[PDB]
Amino acid sequence: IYNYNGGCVLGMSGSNCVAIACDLRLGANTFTTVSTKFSKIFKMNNNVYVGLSGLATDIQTLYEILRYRVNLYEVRQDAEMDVECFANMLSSILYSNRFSPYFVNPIVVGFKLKHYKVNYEPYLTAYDLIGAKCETRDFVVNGVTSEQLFGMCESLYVKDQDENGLFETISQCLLSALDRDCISGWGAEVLVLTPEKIIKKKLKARMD
Amino acid sequence: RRYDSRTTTFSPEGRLYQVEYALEAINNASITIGLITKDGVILGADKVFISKLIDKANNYEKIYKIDKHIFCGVAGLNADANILINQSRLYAQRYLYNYNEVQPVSQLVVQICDIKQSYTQYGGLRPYGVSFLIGGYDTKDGYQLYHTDPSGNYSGWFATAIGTNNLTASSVLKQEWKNDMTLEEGLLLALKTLAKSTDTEIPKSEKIELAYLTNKDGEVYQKYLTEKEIEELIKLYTQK
Amino acid sequence: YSFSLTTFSPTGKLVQIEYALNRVSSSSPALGIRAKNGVIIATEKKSPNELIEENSIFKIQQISEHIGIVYAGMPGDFRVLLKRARKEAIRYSLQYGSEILVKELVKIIASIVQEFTQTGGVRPFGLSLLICGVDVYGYHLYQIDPSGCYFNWMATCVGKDYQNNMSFLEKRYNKDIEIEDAIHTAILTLKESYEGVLNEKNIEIGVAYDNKPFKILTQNEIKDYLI
Amino acid sequence: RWYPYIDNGGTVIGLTGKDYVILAADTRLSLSYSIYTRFCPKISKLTDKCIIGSSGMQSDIKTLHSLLQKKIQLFVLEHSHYPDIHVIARLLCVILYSRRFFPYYAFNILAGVDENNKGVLYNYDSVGSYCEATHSCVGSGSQLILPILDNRVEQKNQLIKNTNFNLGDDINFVKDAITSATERDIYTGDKTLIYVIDKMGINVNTLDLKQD
Amino acid sequence: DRGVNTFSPEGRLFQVEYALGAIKLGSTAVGICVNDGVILASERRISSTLIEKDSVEKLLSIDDHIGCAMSGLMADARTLIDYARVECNHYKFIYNENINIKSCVELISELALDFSNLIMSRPFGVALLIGGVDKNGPCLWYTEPSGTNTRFSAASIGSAQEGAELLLQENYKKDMTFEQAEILALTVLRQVMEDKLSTSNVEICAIKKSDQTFYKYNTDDISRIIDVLPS
Amino acid sequence: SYDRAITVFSPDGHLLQVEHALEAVKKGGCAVAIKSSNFAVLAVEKKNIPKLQNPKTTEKLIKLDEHNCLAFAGLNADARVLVNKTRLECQRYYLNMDEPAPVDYIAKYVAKVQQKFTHRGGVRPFGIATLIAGFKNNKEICIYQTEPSGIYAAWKAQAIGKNAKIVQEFLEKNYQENMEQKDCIFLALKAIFEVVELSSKNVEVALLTEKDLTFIEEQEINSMVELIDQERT
Amino acid sequence: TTTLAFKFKDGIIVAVDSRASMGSFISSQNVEKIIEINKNILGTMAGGAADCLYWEKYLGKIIKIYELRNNEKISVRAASTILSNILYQYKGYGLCCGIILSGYDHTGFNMFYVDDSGKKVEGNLFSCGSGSTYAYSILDSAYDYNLNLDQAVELARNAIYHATFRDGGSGGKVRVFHIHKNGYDKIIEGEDVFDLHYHYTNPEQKDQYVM
Amino acid sequence: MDTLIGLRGNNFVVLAADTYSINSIIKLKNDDNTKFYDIHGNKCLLLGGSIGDRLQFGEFIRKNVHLYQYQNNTDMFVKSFAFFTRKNLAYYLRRNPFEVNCLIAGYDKKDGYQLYWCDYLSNMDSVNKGAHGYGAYLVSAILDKYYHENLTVDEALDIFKLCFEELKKRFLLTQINYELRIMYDNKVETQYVTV
Amino acid sequence: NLYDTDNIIYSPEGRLYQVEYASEAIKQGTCAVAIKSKDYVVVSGLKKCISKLSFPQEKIFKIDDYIGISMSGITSDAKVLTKFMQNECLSHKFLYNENINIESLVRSVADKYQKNTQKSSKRAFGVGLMIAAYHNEPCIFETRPNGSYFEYDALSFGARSHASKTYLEKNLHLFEECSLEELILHCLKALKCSLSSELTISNTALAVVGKNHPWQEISSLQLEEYLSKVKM
Repeated sequence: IYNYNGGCVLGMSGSNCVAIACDLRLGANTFTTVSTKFSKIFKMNNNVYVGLSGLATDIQTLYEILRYRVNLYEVRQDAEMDVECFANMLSSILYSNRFSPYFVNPIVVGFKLKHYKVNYEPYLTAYDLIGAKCETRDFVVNGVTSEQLFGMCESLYVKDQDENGLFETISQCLLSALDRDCISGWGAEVLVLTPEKIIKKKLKARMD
Repeated sequence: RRYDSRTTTFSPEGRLYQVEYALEAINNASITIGLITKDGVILGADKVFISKLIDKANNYEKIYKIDKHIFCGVAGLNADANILINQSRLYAQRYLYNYNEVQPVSQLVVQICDIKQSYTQYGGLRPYGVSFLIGGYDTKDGYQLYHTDPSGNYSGWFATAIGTNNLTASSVLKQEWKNDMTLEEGLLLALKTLAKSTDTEIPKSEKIELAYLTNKDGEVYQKYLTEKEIEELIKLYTQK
Repeated sequence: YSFSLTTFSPTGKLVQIEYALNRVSSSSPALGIRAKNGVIIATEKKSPNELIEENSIFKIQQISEHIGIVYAGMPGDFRVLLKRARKEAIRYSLQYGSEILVKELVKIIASIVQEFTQTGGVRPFGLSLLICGVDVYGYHLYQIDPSGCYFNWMATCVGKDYQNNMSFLEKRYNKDIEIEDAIHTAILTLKESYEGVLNEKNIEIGVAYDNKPFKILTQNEIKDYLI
Repeated sequence: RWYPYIDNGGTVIGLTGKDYVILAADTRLSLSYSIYTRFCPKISKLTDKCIIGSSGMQSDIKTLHSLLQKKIQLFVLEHSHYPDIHVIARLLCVILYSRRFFPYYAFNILAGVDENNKGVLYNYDSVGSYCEATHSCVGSGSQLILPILDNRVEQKNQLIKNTNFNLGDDINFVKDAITSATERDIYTGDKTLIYVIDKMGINVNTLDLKQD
Repeated sequence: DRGVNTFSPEGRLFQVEYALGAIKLGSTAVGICVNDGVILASERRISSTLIEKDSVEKLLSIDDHIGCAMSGLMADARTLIDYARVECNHYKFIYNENINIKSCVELISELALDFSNLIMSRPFGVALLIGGVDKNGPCLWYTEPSGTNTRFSAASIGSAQEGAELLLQENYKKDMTFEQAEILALTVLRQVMEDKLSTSNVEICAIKKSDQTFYKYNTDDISRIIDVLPS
Repeated sequence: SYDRAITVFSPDGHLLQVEHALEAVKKGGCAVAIKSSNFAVLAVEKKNIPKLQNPKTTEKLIKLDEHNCLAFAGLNADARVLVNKTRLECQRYYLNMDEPAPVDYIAKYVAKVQQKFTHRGGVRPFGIATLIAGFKNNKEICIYQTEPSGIYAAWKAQAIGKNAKIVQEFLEKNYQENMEQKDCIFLALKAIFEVVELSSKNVEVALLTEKDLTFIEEQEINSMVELIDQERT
Repeated sequence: TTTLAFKFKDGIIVAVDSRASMGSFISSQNVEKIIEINKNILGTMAGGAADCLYWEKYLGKIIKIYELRNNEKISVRAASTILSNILYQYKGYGLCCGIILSGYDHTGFNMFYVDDSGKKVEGNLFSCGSGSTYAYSILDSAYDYNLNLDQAVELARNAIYHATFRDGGSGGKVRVFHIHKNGYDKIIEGEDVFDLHYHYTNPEQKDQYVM
Repeated sequence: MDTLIGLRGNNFVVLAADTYSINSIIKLKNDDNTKFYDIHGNKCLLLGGSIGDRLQFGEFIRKNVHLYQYQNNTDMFVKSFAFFTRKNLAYYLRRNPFEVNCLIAGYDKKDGYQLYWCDYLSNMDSVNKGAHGYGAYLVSAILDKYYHENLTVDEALDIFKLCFEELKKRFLLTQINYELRIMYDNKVETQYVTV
Repeated sequence: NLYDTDNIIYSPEGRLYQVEYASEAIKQGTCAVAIKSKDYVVVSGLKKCISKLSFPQEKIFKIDDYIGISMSGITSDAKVLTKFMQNECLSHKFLYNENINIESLVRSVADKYQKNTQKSSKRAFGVGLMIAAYHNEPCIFETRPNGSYFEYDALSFGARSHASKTYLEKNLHLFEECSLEELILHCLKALKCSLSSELTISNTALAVVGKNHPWQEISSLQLEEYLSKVKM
């Protein structure tokens, strides 16, 4: 079921810098690519992002539900949502449909805010289709190319790093992972978010 | 049956006797103002003073936000206002979920007035005793400003005032308001109206609140003026 | 068979809500203070005869690990509202996996009170709640009302002769007051309002001490503070 | 994993004349290969000038006949006039189609005499389709018997032709047909009931068949 | 002061009595039955001249073989007519034959009394004349808010119904021919009516035994009948 | 209350709630409608506070369907909810029948719903009087009028609202059949101004044809009002 | 099982057989597959006999309701839409009704095809049932607008004959009705196909006809 | 089974669909009109699949959009139209599957000319061109080869002619007649082509 | 005084005024009379005629073979009760293939009366029924607006029932062991006494139900013969 509209999402952490990358393919019947702009990463808050992979309709439905809930909470509280709260609500939403679930495997990436000045701590996590949250504190992968991404990140991860090194490592890992998958690829997009600014770039990937 | 209150039932002249009482209660609340300018829409208001121990920081009791492009002011019962504000937020977010686009203000005011009318007609429950001044911005029509009431009656306005002494505030607005106005000039006019309606020659920075919404840089955003900002504004006003 | 027993009168005034406020104004007083590094809710329980056990009746409760609450009115309404607030906090935590924010809880309780004063076949609550707490956004002290409208305070009182107690509390209060000084001021205000002689088992106090769990003073600690 | 359908077997035949109708039916109730009892009538009298016969599940046909009789009684009570055969036919069609997804396992023949003294005979199916005819047969022996009736009445594939038919000849032909069905079928039965509806009321007679 | 279904000291429901009082006003209508068929006629109280005169109809058809004439609250009358025609067509679907007039009147009365629980909310306040033909013959019935329906030989409803029925009893006689019934009905309607009788001032309908089909007389038939009425 | 009769017969046989709703209708703004040949004219008054109110907000005259059009007088919120109900019914009819809803059907439906809200417990009568203009299924123009009691009637020219009797009396002595568009608009403006202060901001007239509902331009209304004012004096 | 209909200068022609089968055995040889839904609308039967008959009569009842209420004759389009909606409500339940609704309304002569899956289609020539293909082939090969009524009825009868000839499920009698402005007429109420074959293909009764 | 083609470019949009009504092994009509649904304003919805399913869904969506436009006195935006259609299709998929493929197209004063693909599972996404049905396999590649920025309507029609010729020559089900809907310059034009 | 506004309020003396008003409505109706003997039960009634152009309204009714009832009071409530009883009898015969026990049916209708009397927002039936039947023995039953029923030897309803009751009590001993014809004659005597201004085949209803005698109204000719016999 996941082969239909395959996808890949990845995320890495560094020193006061985080990165999330995704593939840009939307296919049909597995072996027929239809569009090359379907982006799996959606901005949910100024410092919270969610990368969803799986059935496209399920992705869109879940994104809309999350946007509704997050906007409601933010308006009611008149303050930005925390990554902890977003992750917990995502787990609850995923479990709410344990039977007849959403065929999507999302990952949450962003900054945890430590007030006292203020501090930004990278936050990453990956989920199952039921909401099986599992914190990892380092690279997170999700999609049909999970195995290749796991291998690449294990071989290439360098612990904390400068944002340039983080971008290089994540881009190389994603490009290597996609090149070994047939139902995923067709361009890649990378986001590097840091407290000061956010950079979005698109790679010159193998578009065939 | 013997204890029935006769809520949804026409009066011998067709007024229901309950909307009228709710409106007369509205007239006793503190005054709220509304202006539309070339740079944004303003909803200056007047804070009712309960004591000197209220938390001055934040604690906005008259102006609220329904969405990134919609924000309104209350002129009646606070509890009814809060429940209706909640309903407004749910309605706006439900529309965004359905159509993947921000809801035009007219739809929101229509839905709010629909729920108020439903409470005014069906059942035997008393009507909501609150009247808003919903203002916002959207691409279809641009800056707008409306005015509801307990009967679900709504109408557009360029500049208006509700609550106690709304007559004098409206007179001042009609005397001074102009078609094309700067945001700062609109703030000055709002301060003048609040001062005149309150019967105070010089408004007190601790007795009023102001806010405005503008589509700066193509991204609509609201600003709620703070104590220092309102102090500077009143300094400018007295300067002129 | 389900109609509104509370209705607008000429000029409105929601007479039932006025009567609920009158009910509140005749009950035992209770006050609260927001200090520099903590919040306090104190109240006075009428001198009980030798039969009552103060350990069985409590006017100070805790909703969460950081939020405390006191009331002044009908005990049964207080109990039901307290249970509903606990359930609300639990269901919030089940979703967001964190302690419920004070403002959110105040909003839910106010909405419930509003619905009760609107729905037909029922009558308004006859109490005036007082919720204090600590969260990421500092300290908070809110006051609910039978009308269902909440206020954000830093030092307040409710119940009998609340005007004079409020004036006294305002006379001696500062934004930078220490927690111990706030406890002393609360004791002094309660003693002034009592019109008698106070002692252990005659007052109840709860405090949110910085980043520490909300704690209800035992009789020994209150006695030590009294000296 | 239980199938709520069993064929109790049997045969019902119906023939019409100018101003009379004959309806014959077996009187054997049976199971897969054994016989419950030697007497269980399948023809139920609906009105003074209308009867119904059925083949299939015994319980289903009994319930259907009882329900139709109740409906007819309620109709006559509420409208003060006995329903016509056409009205009864349409009512039975509606009743049958009501259970379109759990249909009765009952094949029905409705015989009667219209208000103009015409023998009318409606044949149905298990779901509700019904069509008027001048001769019909339902049950196990339907296939064995229908060709004989077609040859006798319709008389196609013939050149001499002979249409002179009366009540006695029709009754004798019906008896011969039912006897032949009993000879060449095993679910047919052993004793048969013959109802004759005429302008002057109705009559019922009995005939004895083989027991095998 | 009291519920809809409170008994009076004399045993009469207040709401039903008030509905009976209300139905006493409106356009006058008359109806007659004879061995050939049934005829109904209405006053046709036309308002200002700006009305089309086609929308305002006092003679509808419950079914092909049933006609009716109402009085009182028009909206409730239309609701009753809709329910009656729905039930008549339901009967036709369930039974190939056409519904008898008596059964239709029974259903109408049952709906009218539904307001008492034993959904609607109060008595309808409508009085109806239902005329038609079935195998049992041609007949007409009268229905009132109280629920008690009664067969009639020659009846009248609406304002001035007292004079109309007085004239009917003074003149109506059995064995009357259809033309005689038509002239009698139109004469009575003219007598009770306030304005001068004209083609557009009245409306008539009739059901025949031979046709058994509802037929509403048009302008030509009305004028033809008018010419022959006695002066 | 909830599910319990609120409108009941009085001792004289009158539904006092319906009469009070009619009285409330009589308190609302005025409206006029004319028809001729294959087009109709709808006019409604207007009352706004100068320099403050936004005229675009008022929607006293509305379009229900591709061809149908409606005007109303009475409580505005009731008008809006009833209009939404009517539009939903229009689309339901167009679903179930695959043809645009004819004017007669929609007038009957409005009458039915107004009657229903008058004969059910726990709900009070709709305090609005409406008039619809449209084309029949046989491509014929017709206008109907509906009142709070639920009784509806087709008219050739009719006015509702304050002093509707005076405007009706004026129309009864001036209406003509198959008039021209300019003459129809002139008559509509005259009828509405018979009871309404004379100014171009107190009327928003429109013309309905098979093509679509067209709002008359403000300059034309100004010229017409100036002309009728000159004729009056 | 075969029903046929087409549209020509003088209105519409409808034709049907009369066979009814319970599998390999024919239950009845004479049935009515044309129902007068309205005074000016007819509808044929194909597939499930009970479902088709019951739903045709239900549609007739609804049409009577609407006509009486609104005081205007309904159009074939509205009836087709109603039938399609009600059939679609029972999608996936086993209904196997295939209908052709033909009639005259204020818009003119109309003909629609409806299915158990809510398949509403508009045209001027239709045929359904097991013998539909043969009827289509015989029509298209010789069908033409603006031909006299006699030629139309002859063509319809020939098409029905040929459909019955090569179909086990089609046979019995040929019924041909004509729909015009004022109602309809039964040009051929019932015609045994026996003499029809022995008149068309094998006019001389000598030796078996070989095909 | 039902071939749909769509090509969007600067200041023009084009939709194409074969005109056939298949029942069993025969064609009910050669001029099927159940595939195109024009919404009031500048909006078109092209459906492919079972005749009844597409009829129901298209009527539902079109009449709901008309209801919205009449109630709110405005014109629904193209993006709002497309996403409302996607949401409804997904909802019914979850309860009562609608085996229908969707091609939404339109013009908006805000986003310009735009087109949207949609699979029978509601796998909707914005696209510059696309196809539906088995015939898609034989046209998509061609659309890639001859499409280029700054295209003109005439070149789009030439590409569509090439696609039609390809379907006629190589596609199992030889499709000959096609119907074209061209949206441009605030005009919607209908054409019929036979290869 | 002020305790008659609702049917759920007991007056200071302990009486339900709404139910009493329902009984008053029952009494205000037309007349009727029922008698029984060793065999056969005879029911008679006056069909009310409102005008010379109105056929008299039906009075007696048949619920099932061997079971018939007579009405006094509100006609709509009578129709509702008759429909209920007919449905009950038909359902019992359908699902048990035997005649319903009369007493059980009377209990069911009385329970319906009681249920309508108990709950507020509902009114008590203002109609009285006179059930007559032969379930292996002649039986006459009476039912009242309050849940209550009784079994009689001779019964009368409303109108000027005083005269009919006096005549019945004056001749009760002779009813038992009396022929059917004489029973019908006595019933006609009782009705004529109630009339207090003549009996005709049009304005009088008569019925008999007894052993081997399903409920059947007396034909016009037989009724006229009986009327002539009583007249002389």
